[PDB]
Amino acid sequence: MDIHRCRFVRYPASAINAVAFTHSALPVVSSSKKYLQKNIQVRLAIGRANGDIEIWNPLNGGWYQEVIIPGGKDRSVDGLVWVTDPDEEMADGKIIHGKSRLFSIGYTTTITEWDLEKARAKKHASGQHGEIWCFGVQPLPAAQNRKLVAGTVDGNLVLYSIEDGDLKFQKTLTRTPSKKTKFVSIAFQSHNIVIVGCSNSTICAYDVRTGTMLRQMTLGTDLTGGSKNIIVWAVKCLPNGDIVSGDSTGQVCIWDGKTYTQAQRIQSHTQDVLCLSVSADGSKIISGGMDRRTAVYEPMAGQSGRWSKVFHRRYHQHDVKAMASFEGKGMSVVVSGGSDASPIVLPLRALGKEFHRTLPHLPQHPTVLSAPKARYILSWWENEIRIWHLLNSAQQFLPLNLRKNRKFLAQVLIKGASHITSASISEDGTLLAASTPTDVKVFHLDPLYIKKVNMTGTGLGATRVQISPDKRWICWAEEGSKVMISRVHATESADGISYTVSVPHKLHRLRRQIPKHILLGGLGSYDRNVSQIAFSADSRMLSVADLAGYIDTWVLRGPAGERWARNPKAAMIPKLSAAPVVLSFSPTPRDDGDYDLLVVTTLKQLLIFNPLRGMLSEWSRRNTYPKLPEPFRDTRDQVKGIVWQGQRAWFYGVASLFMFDLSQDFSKRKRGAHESGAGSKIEKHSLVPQRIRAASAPDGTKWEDIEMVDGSELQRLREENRAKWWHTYQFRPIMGIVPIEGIPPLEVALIERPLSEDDLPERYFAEGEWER
Amino acid sequence: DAIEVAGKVDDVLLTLNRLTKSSAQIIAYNSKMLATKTGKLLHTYDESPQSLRSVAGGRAIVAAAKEALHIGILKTKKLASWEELAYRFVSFDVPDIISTFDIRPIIAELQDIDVAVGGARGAIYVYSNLLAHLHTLRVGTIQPRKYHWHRRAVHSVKWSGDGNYLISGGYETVLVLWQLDTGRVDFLPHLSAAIENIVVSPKGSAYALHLDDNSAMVLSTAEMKPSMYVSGIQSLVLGDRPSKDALVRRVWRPIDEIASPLVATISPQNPSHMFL
Amino acid sequence: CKERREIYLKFWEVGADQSLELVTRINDAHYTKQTESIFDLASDPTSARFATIGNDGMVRFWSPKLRKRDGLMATRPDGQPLRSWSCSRVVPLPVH
Amino acid sequence: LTALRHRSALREALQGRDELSVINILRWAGKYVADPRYRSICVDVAFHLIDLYAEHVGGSAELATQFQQLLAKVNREVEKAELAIVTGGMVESLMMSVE
Amino acid sequence: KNPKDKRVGSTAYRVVSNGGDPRLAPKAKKQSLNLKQALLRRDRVAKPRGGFFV
Amino acid sequence: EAVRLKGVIAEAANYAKRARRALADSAKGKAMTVHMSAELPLGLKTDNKISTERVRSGGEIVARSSRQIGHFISKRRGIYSIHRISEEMLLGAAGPTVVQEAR
RNA sequence: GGGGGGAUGUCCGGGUCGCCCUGGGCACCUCUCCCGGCAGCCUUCGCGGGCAGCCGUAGUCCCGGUUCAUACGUCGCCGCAAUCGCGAGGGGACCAACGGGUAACCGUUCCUCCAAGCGGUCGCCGGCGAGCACCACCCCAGCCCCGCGCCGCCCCCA
Repeated sequence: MDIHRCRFVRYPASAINAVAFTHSALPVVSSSKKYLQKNIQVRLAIGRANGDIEIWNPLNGGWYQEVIIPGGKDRSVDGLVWVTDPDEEMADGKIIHGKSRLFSIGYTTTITEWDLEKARAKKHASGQHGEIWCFGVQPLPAAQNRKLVAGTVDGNLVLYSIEDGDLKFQKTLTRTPSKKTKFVSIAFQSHNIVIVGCSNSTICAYDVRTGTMLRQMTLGTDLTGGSKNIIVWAVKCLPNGDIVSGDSTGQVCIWDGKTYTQAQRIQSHTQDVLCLSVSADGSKIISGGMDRRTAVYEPMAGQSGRWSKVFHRRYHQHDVKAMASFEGKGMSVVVSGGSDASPIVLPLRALGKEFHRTLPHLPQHPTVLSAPKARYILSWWENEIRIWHLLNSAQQFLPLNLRKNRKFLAQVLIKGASHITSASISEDGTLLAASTPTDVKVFHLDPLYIKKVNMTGTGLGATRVQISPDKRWICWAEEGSKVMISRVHATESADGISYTVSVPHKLHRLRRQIPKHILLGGLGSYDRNVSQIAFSADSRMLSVADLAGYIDTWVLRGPAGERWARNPKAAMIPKLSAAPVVLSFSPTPRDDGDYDLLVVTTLKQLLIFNPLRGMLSEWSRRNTYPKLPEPFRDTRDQVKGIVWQGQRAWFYGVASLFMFDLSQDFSKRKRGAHESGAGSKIEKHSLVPQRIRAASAPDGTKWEDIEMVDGSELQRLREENRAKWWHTYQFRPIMGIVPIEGIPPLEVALIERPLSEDDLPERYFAEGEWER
Repeated sequence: DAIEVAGKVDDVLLTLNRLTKSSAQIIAYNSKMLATKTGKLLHTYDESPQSLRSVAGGRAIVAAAKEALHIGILKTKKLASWEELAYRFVSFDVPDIISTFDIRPIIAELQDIDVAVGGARGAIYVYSNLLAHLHTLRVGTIQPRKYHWHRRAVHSVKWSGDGNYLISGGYETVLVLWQLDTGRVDFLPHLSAAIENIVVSPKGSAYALHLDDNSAMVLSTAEMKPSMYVSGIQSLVLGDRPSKDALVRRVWRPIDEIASPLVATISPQNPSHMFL
Repeated sequence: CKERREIYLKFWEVGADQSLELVTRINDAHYTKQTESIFDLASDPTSARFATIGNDGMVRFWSPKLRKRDGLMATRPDGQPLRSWSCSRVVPLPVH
Repeated sequence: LTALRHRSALREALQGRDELSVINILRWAGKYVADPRYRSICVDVAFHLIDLYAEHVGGSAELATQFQQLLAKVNREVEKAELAIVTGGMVESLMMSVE
Repeated sequence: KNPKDKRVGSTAYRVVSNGGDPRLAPKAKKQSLNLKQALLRRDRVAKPRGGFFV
Repeated sequence: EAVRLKGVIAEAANYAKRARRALADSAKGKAMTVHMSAELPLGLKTDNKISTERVRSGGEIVARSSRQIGHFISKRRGIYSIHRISEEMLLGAAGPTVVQEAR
């Protein structure tokens, strides 16, 4: 197996600015009502300064990146708030969880709410003012009258109305007196009582209902640097009503909230606070400061409200721009996303007691592709699609010539201002396709000369796209859920080959069986958007797989009488336990004419289908999930891609690397542990005492360890019907691995993205707070 | 310790005596128990035992193991008889080697304690609500606050005065006053040598500094001119306690060694004066 | 490091309040192709004279004269002259 | 500089330099290698420079000049070092004729 | 971009335009963003970006 | 002139020694950067192997992690290379053969 | 590192010619004990001693890929006494080195004389003014920066 280590791709990381959990806490239940709290869809949104918003599942410590909505050039995001209704109870006592709406901004005078099914901008709304900087929705105390409150540059609190799928500027509450009073932070003390933190060192407590100014809190001069007027950067309110406010001298103020004044001034960071977060019972305060620092707060026991800075840490590489809490269903975390593009999850209730976890900054979809016949490697971001050629083998080089071995071949631009979702290529690379959520464009290429092959029928734009191996069929995922296909016809002439696309022919997915309270509650029909699309090696059977784990397959009925029919065994093909993170045909043909469909879901669930039979392969009948090797089973790396060999399937997440000889069968991170959702327990260096021993028998001999707390016949038949696997961690930040040609020998492109201080945005220091 | 035997308080002595190198045991004594040379064995613990001290009255004691703390609550109330001196002892690992510690009581009773450990790692952990963390099988989470200044070994952490302030003296020649109600730290930075030992006066008014180069100065608090000075011969010493900072295998390792005669002379025209 | 050593000789006047005041530093009191590590020093019990022996092989005799460049006398503000010591005599030593 | 050698830190002070800075430090050290009142410190810091930045001189020719110009002055400094001791013997050796 | 206005000098003739923000997202005010970055780095200065480079 | 050449050759010799060391570990597979061509790189620097120990604050020493070691290895990987894996490595027997670009 | 072995791949005499070997070249894995450091436990007041010890090299579930830095006490003007420097500008030497041009030579750096003026340091039994306030508040202009409209020029096609 030959490997090319490729760093030279400059995939741009961007600053996370916003982090929004759907819910923050759920009311606790016992294990007997786990089935009650089971179907509550819990998602986590994160927004990036290239206007990227993305939807993640925490997935019980799983952290699967599911959906990416790209935003165009000179478009970004700053604030993010989910809007979750309380649960509706049906006429039979059945429950309907809240339809969750998701709202963001664009550094503008413009709010926009995001539809998640069609996976683009549902709505916009704009009251006339300066630029909206901070916003949140009124909490519950009416039941259906809930409203946005947005603070902006010039001052005027605007009040926006969201009732029954609406988003409209209701009115202006008030504006501040002066013109230099800029608003930066907003949070709600109670139902009617809003708190804004604002530019001239002030914290205004307004009553919203009348719209009056209940009290003006005030802060003093920043006596470290100049620029007198301190800037409250972030405010929240504790669940028992006091107010906490991170500022520009890095202090953290404890305002008694009954009379709206101070009781404590804690010095936390060196540079300025950037975000606060709180436990939902009101017991853990997390401070995040521009000196790439996170600090952690618990009350000084005893006298009232004297909080304390238990400890701090330097977590990220660049500073922590936003962080948000969540606590429930056996999971108690807080996510800090910063400018170094790396969301880190922290264990809220296990802090100092459990290791944090860095997610990959890279998209879960691998975003790299290649034509091995053409030996053309490529990737894409915002609008530029870049292609390199390798021109050469490896064994030829088996040094001085590697510089010319790699080659910046092409970099193509896209008209308009959309950002590119996905792209598909022919195996010889002559044919290219680009999927924006407004348009899809085809490109013919010649060893170079390009031409823009034109698409008809579309104009609404797509998230996924796949070119058939025979280069006859083009299938896209448009509006996420609506997969369409067209034939492409290759017409040869004396100048060469050209290509014409037919009308896009819509094919229809299957009406599954889902309860209507499930269809209404949560996010709604969100999961329907197809995650992945896989052609057969002969392009004779296509399959799709959505976020719900439903898989839908189609066969090709030839006679142009070629037309794709629904596979009748698609009814037999069942829906998974979790999200199908990879799905591909084996290129190796069967002996019965069936295909073999490799499937992995994010719970490290490995399997393979005989789709024409609508049932599993017999090797999959043999090998079960616990039969998997533990290096596969305990990695917590969401497995990013497979590559194929003859009898082997190599797997790569972000970090690790695997291979499996699928012909054969099979014979540290503890498994019995019950944790909060980030990583595995500390073994050496923690501030908590891990062993505490009591002693009776004053001669010391007797001790006590005081604890710390607040298919037998199936495998019989599976063996009555009757290794080579390998793993490593030694390639850490892999964005993408794609095979290339020139148990068979194969070359491959490994492509990594180490994070460099050259890549991240620059640091900033004054004379005072110079680091070490 | 002063403690009531029947209605008569007196001084019990509390020693920590080894039985191996790796372990020791604390034995308490009356005057007359000393006279008969027999003592009450209270707790034998078993990690290279460093220290013991004792709280107001005799309600509790503390002993210092390498990674760990041994805290002793007396069992009964009021100490009716001399023989019912039994202490329910619990132990627990401090995250770093215990260089020193100092207690503070929470009050005719003792309602809780908060005890501060200081470690050669360069850290100062404080423990906040001990008696009710430990009096009640299962107990809740505990977590020291971590206060980190020095790079070298903290020689001595003491609770202050009120109990508002935490003062500290280290190798790096600088006495820190941790604010402990805010986050801040205000400090007397330039001493002639390592701050080796401090104690807080009866009232909060004076500090005593045993400066590691064999001297002592008494300060008043917040005026910081030394109202009192006493120095010694300042020479090179084969020191009995080996070190405070040589516990964790520092890059240059401290060895108590002497490599040269101590260069010195006597003065003609003033024979009372020696230069060294 | 043996090459880059610094060896200073520092001449001090005694303040009878037990104070020390400089009169003269010498930067290379025993020189050969490198600065020579100095072995020892001694005091003439009769007169103000100091004595040095070092790694070069030479013994140097130092004596206090007066800083006086061309007859005028350089004085501290009270008028007291800036006395300065100097290598009065130089002797090489027989080696066998 | 002599303090930043007294405390051993001259390494750490030097290592965080860029191209233009390196050039300026180089031209300075070249400017003052001559005066034997401080040639010790001049040559030591030049040693650290060569040790710490001699890798990218193939990338940047302008410092290579100053690198050469550093060499160039020193080339004329051993001669002054010798030409002294050439006459260095002469002045000492008259002193043995006078007796 | 948008066509600029043609004034007769007395009046103005321009073309309406909203074909820019179709269903994607609104474009930001570059001014407002730089304002935010100013308020972040009020006075303070950047360190050298990377390393040994022209 | 003898002094001149004593200098230049003592340089060359010590460089050659560290270079022999470096090529020994590179053949071993410790995946540092060694020079290929018949000409001296200007900076005679032989990128040393990582000491298994580290100097924390304040002056203390502990063991490096395997993990931080792998971090520094990631640092020392160049821009582009080939990393041929053998069947014996896949068997868990042998080690890799790597060729990095001449940096 | 050494001393050694077992095994990998290799040429030159080679051998019935094959297992490879001896003679020369060897590089590796594995075993061995002596080198260097580490840690525990028993021992003894200590010194020492014993015990079974790891590591000297590479890539991880996550993850120490962390933790960590020295006060206030009062600011400004000018002066002296010692002590050291920069130089505007005017000049020389053309030594060197670099980049061009064969070279002629140019250009840059380097060296150096004199100098208008100018700084810094230690000590002053120098003086001389004020010590929130270089701040609170509002207004008005201004610089730096950044956002957009308008021109000016220049484009090209026309």
